[PDB]
Amino acid sequence: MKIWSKEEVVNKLHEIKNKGYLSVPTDMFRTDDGVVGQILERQFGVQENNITLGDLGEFELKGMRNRKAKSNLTLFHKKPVAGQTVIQIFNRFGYVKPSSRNPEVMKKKLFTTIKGGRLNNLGLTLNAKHASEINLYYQDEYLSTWDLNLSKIEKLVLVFAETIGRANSPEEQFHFTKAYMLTEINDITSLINDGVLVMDLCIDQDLSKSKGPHDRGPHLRIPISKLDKLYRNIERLL
DNA sequence: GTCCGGGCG
DNA sequence: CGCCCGGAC
Repeated sequence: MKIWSKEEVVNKLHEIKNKGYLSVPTDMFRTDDGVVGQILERQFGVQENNITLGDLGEFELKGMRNRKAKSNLTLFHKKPVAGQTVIQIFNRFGYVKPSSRNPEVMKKKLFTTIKGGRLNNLGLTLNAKHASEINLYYQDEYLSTWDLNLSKIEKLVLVFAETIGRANSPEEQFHFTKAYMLTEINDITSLINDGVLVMDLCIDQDLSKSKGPHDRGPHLRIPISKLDKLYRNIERLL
């Protein structure tokens, strides 16, 4: 592994921006929301991976399309350490509904965002005692517990991309024009309980096939506009 | 299974 | 917010 210095990342970010609109290699394309991150990684010599640690060693690289109304930032994924498994949660709380990409394909899905401080429409809520104990409830019924390690996200290099082309098309292109370094992470307990940091469940299954469901891992997520509640130091790198 | 990379109206 | 995907090993 290469552990990057800040100077080397800043130099690399400038190089990337200066290239302008980058394409999706034919070998990489797979109708994938995450291609923005795949491209940003490849520009940094980071190959596709499922390693837990920050992919630049001292930093973790995150790429996002510069949408006017942005999706939340996915920080990392983590299964519960205790209680109901995610598939058990899917079995119970999942629902049968056509694929949103191909309406001729029926899925069972659980795509839900769970927050502390309130119940969502499925009745699900979080209560954090500490970062090491975040509890999932259905109403007053305990379900599962997460113990989250945030070492991968201690230092983020967040990079925003302007786009041309239709979203998730082969012809989509990305110009990385802005980047921030976020460091000095706060404790997440309050952030869970105040509804700032959220957990997404993202599980689905093609019910015409005899595959099991695809659990993409419970996502810890944060809106970009609340990153200042998670990190006390934000630096404009690009 | 358990992580990685990210979306929409 | 309710709701949503593509991968790796």
